[PDB]
Amino acid sequence: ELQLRWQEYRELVLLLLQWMRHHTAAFEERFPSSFEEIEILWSQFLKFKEMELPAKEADKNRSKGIYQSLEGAVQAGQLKVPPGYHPLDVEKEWGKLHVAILEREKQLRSEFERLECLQRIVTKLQMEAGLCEEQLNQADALLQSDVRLLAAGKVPQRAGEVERDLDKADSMIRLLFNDVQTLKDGRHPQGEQMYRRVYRLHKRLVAIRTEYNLRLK
Repeated sequence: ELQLRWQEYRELVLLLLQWMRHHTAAFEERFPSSFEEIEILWSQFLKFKEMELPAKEADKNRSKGIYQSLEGAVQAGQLKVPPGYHPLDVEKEWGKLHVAILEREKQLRSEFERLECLQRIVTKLQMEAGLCEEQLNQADALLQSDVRLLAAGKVPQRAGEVERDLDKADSMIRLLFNDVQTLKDGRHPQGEQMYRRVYRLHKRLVAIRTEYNLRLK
């Protein structure tokens, strides 16, 4: 009877408190590097929030109801509640879990918009790199027409333009290195890859500038 409600309540509150503690910690811990990852995190999150959380809400409120039946005995002294076993301590710990659910929903959305932001930059960077590469091709080809003029004892006619092209490619390469640092910071998983393709653009630039300095300067 009394001993039975009491056992139901303690059993019920013991597990409840463990499941709350477990899940509040679980959250306090997990940053996706991909959309693939975030999809899984969000699915596990919605599963918990929609499938699991409502069962435990039912258990919580059930335990409350069981407690008011026992309340005559608690106040009378016959039953004593272990610290943190009162409906009011279940509630505190439930409030916390609830806050941790809201934070995590916030973080997941913010991570998703971060990934979307890092992808705009990847497109930008890749777009700018093909342009930069074209700009290197234009400078390198102006150079050879000048170098082939010289081999037939004729003067360079585009020296001013080649120098311009390299100044432009140099500006582009510095934009690219910055895009890369913005990815690195954003913890894009390939920040270091993208750095090397830009680094390769820089070496092309240093090789073409060098040759222009010896040959036309």
